Order: sequence, then structure tokens, then C-alpha cells
Amino acid sequence: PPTNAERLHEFHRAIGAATPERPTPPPPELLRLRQTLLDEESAEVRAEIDHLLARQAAGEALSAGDLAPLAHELADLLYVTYGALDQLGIDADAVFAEVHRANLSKASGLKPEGWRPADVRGVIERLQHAP
Amino acid sequence: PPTNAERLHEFHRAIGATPERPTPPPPELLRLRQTLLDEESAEVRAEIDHLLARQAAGEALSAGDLAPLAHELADLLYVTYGALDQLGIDADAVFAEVHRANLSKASGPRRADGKQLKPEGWRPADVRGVIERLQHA
Ligand SMILES: O=c1ccn([C@H]2C[C@H](O)[C@@H](COP(=O)(O)O)O2)c(=O)[nH]1
Ligand SMILES: [Mn+2]
Ligand SMILES: [Mn+2]
Ligand SMILES: [Mn+2]
Repeated sequence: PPTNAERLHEFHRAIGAATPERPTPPPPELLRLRQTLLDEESAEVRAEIDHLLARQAAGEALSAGDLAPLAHELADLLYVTYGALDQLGIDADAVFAEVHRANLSKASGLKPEGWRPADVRGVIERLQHAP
Repeated sequence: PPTNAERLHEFHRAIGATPERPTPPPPELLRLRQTLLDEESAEVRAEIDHLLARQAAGEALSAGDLAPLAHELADLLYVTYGALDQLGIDADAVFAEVHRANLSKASGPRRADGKQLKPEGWRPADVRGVIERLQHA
């Protein structure tokens, strides 16, 4: 039952990294690190996608196992993306749920009538009052 | 209660788009998933740059100022989970394995920018093992 977002909180406590309980404006140093890790892991995803495409172009029959490096790098990207939300003190699950509500709603239409976009600002205000 | 990976599965069913087990995709699908990751990563990147520029100007950010960044981060999760789901790969099973090998880094040194590094004798996640597990069962 632990969510992936909750696992990030467990990771940051284990390594002594900042992990605020509620949304908290960050020092510039934190934003710069989050940017660096996002650039790093997304570049790794791109490299693995490129290798698969090149193998395919040459006629290689890919197996399920061939996807492991890509899957690993996609999970690393999830990890640093959740990681940014966690260091900001923002419950990733709450924000994700609102983005999903909006996307899932839109799919019942294009827009259904009475549709409302993701209101992440509202989610962040409500998270400031948690407890 | 549904996980974020399962929400992606639900979204894909809703739009009529995905395999139950790990499945090698056609090249077009790979190129499409790359495009969506690139689009959302660029929006995250631009927003972080934006915040950094405001702080450099002496502005003290409020929690409320973080809403657009939080939104873009969640969009990025959406398309990243989306990629895994279209590959037929259970995101949570892979994430759990990656998480376990991340916890084991705790004793390692830290880089100057704050990145946690790997201690001596560390061993990586076995994601190949996870894929094999999902593949058969
Ligand atoms: O400060 C850190 C260092 C590493 N990781 C995570 C994200 C990935 O899952 C992985 C990247 O580790 P490297 O292989 O790049 O060292 O560990 C973090 O979340 N924060
Ligand atoms: Mn890396
Ligand atoms: Mn990686
Ligand atoms: Mn976006």
C-alpha cells in the first residue's frame, strides 16, 4: 500500500534530503538540483529509446527482455519527478489525482460539457491546511 | 485504492488506446512516446528556469507560486507512466525494484549540488528480473 510518492519521502528521509510536510518555496539550490536530475534521467530515457529504434531499423526482433534498460530509465525519470514534488513539500498523489480527473473527464467528451481543467493551484492551497 | 500507474491504464481504456504484459512496440509508438516526454520535460524545464530567474531578481517565492511547476511535474508523470503502460510494463513493479536499490545508497557520498551518489559495493536494481517476472507469471 505505499505509493511511489510515499516511497520518495522514505528515500529523502533516509539520505537526509529536505522533504517538507506541506508546500514550501525552495532555495535556488534545490531548484537547480531538481533541474539537473530531470535533464540527466530524461537524456538516459532518450538514449535507450534511440538504441531500440536503431536495433529495429536493422531488423532485430526485440524481446520483452530487450525493454529492461528503457523500463529502468523510465522508472528513474518517475523517481526524480516525484522527487522534485516531494522536496517542494507537495503531495504528488494529490496533484496527480487532479490532473487525472481532468484528463479522464475530457476523454468522456473532445470536451464534455461542464468540464473543468486541472486546478492545481487549488490543490496546493488545500495542501497548506493538511493535518 | 488505485495507484497512479493504474490510473494511466484507466485513461488508456477510456480513449480506446494497451497490453497486459511487456510487449515490444512498433517504432512509431516509441517515437510518439519520446515526443510526449520531450514536450512535458521542456515545459518543466522552462518553468524551473522561470522560478530561478524570479529569485535572481530578489523575489521571495510563495507556495502558491509553485502551482504551475507542480502541474507540469504531474503532466510529466502522466506521460512517463503512459509510456510504461503502452509497453505493457507494470510501472509499480519496476519502481519498487528501483526504490529498493535507491534506499541502499544511503551510506554513499554526496555530490556538491546535492545528488546522492553510490557507496562502495553498491549493486543496481535488477529490472531485467522484473520484466521476466511480468512476462511469465
Ligand atoms: O540525489 C539523488 C540521487 C539519485 N536519485 C535517484 C533517481 C534514480 O532512480 C537514480 C539516479 O541514480 P544515478 O544512476 O543517476 O546515480 O537514483 C535521486 O532520486 N536523488
Ligand atoms: Mn543517472
Ligand atoms: Mn538512470
Ligand atoms: Mn504540460
